[PDB]
Formats: sequence, structure tokens, C-alpha cells
Amino acid sequence: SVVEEHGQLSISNGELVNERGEQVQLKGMSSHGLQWYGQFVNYESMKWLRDDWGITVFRAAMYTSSGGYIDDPSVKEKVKETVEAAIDLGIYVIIDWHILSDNDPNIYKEEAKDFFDEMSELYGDYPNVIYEIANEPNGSDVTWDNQIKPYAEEVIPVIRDNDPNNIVIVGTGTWSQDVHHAADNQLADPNVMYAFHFYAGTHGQNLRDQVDYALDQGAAIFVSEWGTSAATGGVFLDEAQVWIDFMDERNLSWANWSLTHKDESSAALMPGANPTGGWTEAELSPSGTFVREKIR
Repeated sequence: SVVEEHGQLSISNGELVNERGEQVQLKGMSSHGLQWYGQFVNYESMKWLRDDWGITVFRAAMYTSSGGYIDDPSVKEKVKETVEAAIDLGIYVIIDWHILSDNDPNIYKEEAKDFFDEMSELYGDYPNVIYEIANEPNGSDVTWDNQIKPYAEEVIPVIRDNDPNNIVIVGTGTWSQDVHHAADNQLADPNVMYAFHFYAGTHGQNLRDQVDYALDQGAAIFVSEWGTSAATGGVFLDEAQVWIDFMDERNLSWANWSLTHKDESSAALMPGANPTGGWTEAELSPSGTFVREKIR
């Protein structure tokens, strides 16, 4: 199992590494909003993803608003089911506080704190857990220096009282594209990474240059969400492939958006796909077929 092979992850010299200090690259899938598409997230589907697609990380996207956790906190229990499954299956799991329409992470920060205190108390002694404390900060008035970093410096200590070394992923400005500003004003915690998110049908060479810059500043970057579609023509597999090779050349870890059979180009599944896995190439979307291939 990948967790038996690599164990406790850390950051060394801006790179994700295993418990012996060797470089590692995680690849896998993200759930869609747990409050909408939680049926595709369960032991059997994750096991199918582990065995059939070869995923080494699973991302649990728990929305805060839009009928998420703040609206109905019951969804917390689905996060727990997912982590427990990952522990059983021997894979890494991201716990994602999926802010979006609530565009400043400071809006529900007290609730964030309570939630991450609970999760790090429950699972902080396992190496499988990665915390993603603010999915996609956005808005021209939400900046690294003034909003996101101070939020981070409030949430990371609560986690660290329970879990001193698992990785924390911190979102960046403009729907997590602006890794360049975080890179100029990095966090003190040594086991943190900055999120970078793209859409293959929309994002180009300027973004790759910005990623390269952050890496040159010694910042570690996790591509915790990307799609094969345009941000807002179907799928763009040529541009997707350029992005896969870029990530591979820089050993970047990633999670593909979304494990769902939603009628959007980014969805991996066709309507009718069984929520407990075992999918044929029949039930995989053109997106799903390409990603499974990249991961295999």
C-alpha cells in the first residue's frame, strides 16, 4: 500500500518527501461537494479507485456554504467515514475545508478552528491525513498578506497542538492561482504547501511561469484541484497533457476534479455509473478515461 511504502510525509527543501527523505508524488481524485455527491464516496469506490486506477491520494471536498457544513454540520460524519476508509485502504486523504462563495477564509474561521481541532485530535496520530484549510480564496480584496496568511497563522497552531507534523495545504489568491505572492511571504511552519489550481481548457504559460517562480523561491506546491475542462468546448486533452508533463517534470502531486457523474465536462463518470465502483470504460466520461490513464 502506498502508505506502507512511504509513511510519514514531510517537506524538505521545498519538496514532498517520505519518512526516509525520498521524493514522492501523489496522484488521485477529488470528490465533488460532499453535500451533493457524497454517494460516490465510500469504502468500495475508494478501494476500486485504489486497485483499478492506482490512486495514491483521495480528496474529501467538504463545502462550508452552499448547503455545506455551516448550513448542515451532519456532513462532518461523511468526512470521518472517508478518512477511516483511507486508513483502512492504506492511502493518503485530504480533508478539504472547501470555501468558495464564502470567498474570505476569515468569514467562518472560528468554525474552521473548531472543525480542525476535532479532526486533528481524532486522526493526527496517523500519517494518512493532509489538511487543506481553505480551498479557494477569491476576490480582489482577499490577499495573501492581509487575509489568507493571518488566517493560516490562526488555524495552523490549533492543528499543531494535536498533530505536530502532518502536511497542511494552504489556499492562495484568485481561486488558488497566485502562488507567486505566497512564495514571497511564506509561512513559518515547515510542513506546509501552497495550493495551485488550474483548468486545462483555460490556463496557460503565464500560470506555469508563476508556478516555477514559487518553486524557485523554495515554496512547496500541491495541485489539490484541477480539471480537464475550461474554467467556465468539452475537454481539452492536448492542453491537459501539457499540464500533466509539466507536473511530472517538477514532481508535483495532484488531485483531479471531480468523481461525479454530473453533466459537466470535468465529471469523471457517466450517468449510471455505480456509486460503489467497478466501472467499465463505458461508464467513464472522456475526462474520466484520460485521468485514469494518467494515473495508471
